[PDB]
Amino acid sequence: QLAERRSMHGVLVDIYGLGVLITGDSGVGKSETALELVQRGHRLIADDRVDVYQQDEQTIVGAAPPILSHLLEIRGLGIIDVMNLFGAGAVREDTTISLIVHLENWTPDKTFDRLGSGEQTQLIFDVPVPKITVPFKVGRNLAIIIEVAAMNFRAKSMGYDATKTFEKNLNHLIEHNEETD
Amino acid sequence: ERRSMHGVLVDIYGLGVLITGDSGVGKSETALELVQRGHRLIADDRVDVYQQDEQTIVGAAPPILSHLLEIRGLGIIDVMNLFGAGAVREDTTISLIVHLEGEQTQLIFDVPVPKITVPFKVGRNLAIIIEVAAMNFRAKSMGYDATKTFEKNLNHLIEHN
Amino acid sequence: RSMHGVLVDIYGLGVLITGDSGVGKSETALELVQRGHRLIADDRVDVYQQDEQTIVGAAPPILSHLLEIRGLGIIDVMNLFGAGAVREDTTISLIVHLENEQTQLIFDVPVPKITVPFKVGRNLAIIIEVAAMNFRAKSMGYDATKTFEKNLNHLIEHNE
Amino acid sequence: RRSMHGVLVDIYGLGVLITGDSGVGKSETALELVQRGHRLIADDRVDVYQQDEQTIVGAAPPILSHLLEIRGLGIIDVMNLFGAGAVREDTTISLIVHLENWTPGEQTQLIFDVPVPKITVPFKVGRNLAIIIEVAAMNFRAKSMGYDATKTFEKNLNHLIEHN
Amino acid sequence: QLAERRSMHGVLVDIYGLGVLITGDSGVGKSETALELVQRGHRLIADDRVDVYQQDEQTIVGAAPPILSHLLEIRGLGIIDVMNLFGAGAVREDTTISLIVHLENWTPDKTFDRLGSGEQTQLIFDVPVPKITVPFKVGRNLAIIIEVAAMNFRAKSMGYDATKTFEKNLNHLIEHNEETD
Amino acid sequence: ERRSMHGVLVDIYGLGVLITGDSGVGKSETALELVQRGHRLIADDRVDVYQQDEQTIVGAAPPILSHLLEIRGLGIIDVMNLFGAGAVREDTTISLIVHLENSGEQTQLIFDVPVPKITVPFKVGRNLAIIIEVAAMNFRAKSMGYDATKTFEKNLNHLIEHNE
Repeated sequence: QLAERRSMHGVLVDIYGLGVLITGDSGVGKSETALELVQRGHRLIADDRVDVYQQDEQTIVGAAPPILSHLLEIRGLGIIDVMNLFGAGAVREDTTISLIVHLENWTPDKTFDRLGSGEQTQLIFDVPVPKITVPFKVGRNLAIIIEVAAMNFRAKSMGYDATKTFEKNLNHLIEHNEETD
Repeated sequence: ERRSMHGVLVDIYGLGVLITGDSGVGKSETALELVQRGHRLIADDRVDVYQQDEQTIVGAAPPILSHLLEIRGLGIIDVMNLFGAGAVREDTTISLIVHLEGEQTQLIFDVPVPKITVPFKVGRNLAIIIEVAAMNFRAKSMGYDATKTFEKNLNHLIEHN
Repeated sequence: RSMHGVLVDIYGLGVLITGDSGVGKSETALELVQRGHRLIADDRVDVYQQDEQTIVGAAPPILSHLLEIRGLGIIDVMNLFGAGAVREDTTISLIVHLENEQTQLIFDVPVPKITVPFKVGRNLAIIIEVAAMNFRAKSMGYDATKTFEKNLNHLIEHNE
Repeated sequence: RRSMHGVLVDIYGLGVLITGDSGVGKSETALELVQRGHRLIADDRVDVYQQDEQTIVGAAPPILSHLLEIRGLGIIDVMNLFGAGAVREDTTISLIVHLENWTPGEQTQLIFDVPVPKITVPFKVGRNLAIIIEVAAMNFRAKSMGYDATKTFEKNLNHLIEHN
Repeated sequence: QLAERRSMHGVLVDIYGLGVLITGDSGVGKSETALELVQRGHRLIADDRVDVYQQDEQTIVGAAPPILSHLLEIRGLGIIDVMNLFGAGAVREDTTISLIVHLENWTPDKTFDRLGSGEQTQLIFDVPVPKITVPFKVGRNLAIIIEVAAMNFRAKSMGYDATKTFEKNLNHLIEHNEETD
Repeated sequence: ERRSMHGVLVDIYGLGVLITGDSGVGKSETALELVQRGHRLIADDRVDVYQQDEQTIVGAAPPILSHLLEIRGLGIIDVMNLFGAGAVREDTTISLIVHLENSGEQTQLIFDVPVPKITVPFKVGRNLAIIIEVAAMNFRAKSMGYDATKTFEKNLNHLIEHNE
């Protein structure tokens, strides 16, 4: 059942069951982050280069190109076999891709999403995949930002919206605020 | 496109596994053991299963009794609520059936889904068993197992000397 | 009164982290919840005296256990991490003022305080955890500073 | 300002008094909780007293401090084995949890006047009490914050029947 | 280093750096316990059979018999390769053996060590190896008993001895209990 | 006969690793990360070492300094006191040197034991705990016949030949 496979530059991981594709300029360290994510119990699908294909009108599947399966490159140290170092519960052949966390250089040209309200999207072979964009700032904990992006995406999809919750009690809060006397 | 099975549907390391078979106050309590260890509950007690590919079952959460389990002594708990979003999931494909108290199959909608029957006795750390069941199924499908390791060993013994 | 900064329960000890701008207090709090600790409140923490010795901090009746992460938006901690991650209140015991001995009166009460310089690629989560652990150690006997110094002092007194 | 029997721990910040039979093995559950990030206050001999009309407090006796005995290993010093995250001098008790060898509506117990919510749990042979007690504690804080789950399931089941 | 090798029936793990040899009977669950232990960050050296050898007069090294290297048997489902399931951080080719934790069926005929006073010992090639005997009671958490045994054993080695601390306050404490009227 | 070296001696997954070459960062801060992640401290700052046989070096803790760390901001902390017995070790053979600098496969003699060494190109951002962890894990894997060049070869042959 083998359809077309385009190719994408990033890191595909599976965080709490969600396929999350990390993209970015180098000098951020997508893959250092990959590794820290596998220390924390998540699954590596592909490093650096990721095969994707369409499967439904609303579903993409990502995988590593067979040749690179299980392989991870640490600019510096060398190349490792993640399965050998971390075992089978650390790697997966594929996942659907629910979310792109695009890693962006913190320049104060333009701005970022401060409510979680934005709904940016990135088209991959017909499917618009939900995307988000976090500032990079040398020694942010990125693993954790990605972990939270993932958790918060599943929450919203399930009807727990934090953004909405806060728009909803903005007035009550302002009312309690001003009462600073 | 619908159906219903008795069991627990967990996502262990990204792999969907269906635990069938009551007793030991198992299942519920075990679904729990699994969540505090970082895995995901899809559905306790009753699971709605349908069919994707010609070899893919998907299991889903009911839109009602959704991510709840019941523990005798404290009642009904809400997993999402107590554990947060990393503990609950909605979907997975079903890759392995782990049936409580060799290697087998069990078809549901003419999909021969891999199955394994664990001979159970009373003390048992079941969480770790299911965990290891899952890892090994993922290891097997990638070319690895005890018997290849054991032959590597026999070979090193016979020869390097 | 009511105060700015992040209130966490780190291994049971209420610590007020009162760091600067940039270097996000909030990601720090996030990592602390991830590590098993509790958010009481981020910004606008409601503190109010109780004993001439002890000091409480609690969460506003509204929009408690919310947090803003740049890029991610508004996140709900109880939601994302479940119930072992939030707590309605705690007696504050130590304030960690991030940077980039000492004290701080709140309702006049003297509250112990510490300052970490922070530096290019420093994990605050861990330093803050350690400050808290060490506080409870100092507070229970066990000095380490004072012990090192005596052991050093007698080390110097030795010679031949 | 009296004294009591049971294990006092701070589980994710909630003071929980563990009371239980003998063979249910309290101290060892104490130890498991310690290993999972929680604090021992006192194992047996907990010094409890009142604070306010509502609030009970439990503290470590000046001397047993963070010692406990494990059958076969003898006397172990919690702070010494696990370090400073594993012990605490005092906590408000919020919930008593009573383990049970015995096996056949909500509960309560009295300290210094105060009614103290009590939960009882049957130890079925081979169950994990660390996990159960953790969950009880988290669930007690969910309830206490408005999220019932029991009341919501019932209310959701109701409108379901009506949906005919 | 090619010295004499005896064979012992048990489970050699490295807990927190210390080699511990777990002995006992069938039904105590030596190897399921092994597995929990490796879930928890420890390292398996040998399941079921352990090669031991003397190395100096206070030191014993244990290893897996090469043919059984990395292998572990779970009566539940067969035999697994622990390196493949758990990665390199989970296995180790050898360790010195500091401590024997012998698992005993709880039968009411023997009293058990209630202080950490006892200083039992088991001889292995002339080396008297320290040893502790814990009761098994199906459903108990052996993983943690063993971990605490390890930790307590290093604590005592280093001068922290909960038993002496207790003795030296036996009286202060007793004074304080009657001080409850 | 004992010598003595500058660095941090840690036990990571049972492998003795010596981190040399203070990236101003604070190897003592990195030793810190490692103990909160489950590994063991033998000695910070200065480490006493000795030979044990050709091909084997041991690494021990001085009887004074002894499981202490200085963290700039809070001062001197006792690792055994704050973290407990699982966080510290009296000695350990040294199998690997990791040199933090602010193909390779290098060596470094200590008493005429060539001791495997690895240098890390370091820029500021680096999670170093994870790098050291990974180094440790990989040295072990390598010692056992696994590489990544072998993995890459396996993959190459799978792709060339279309399955197995």
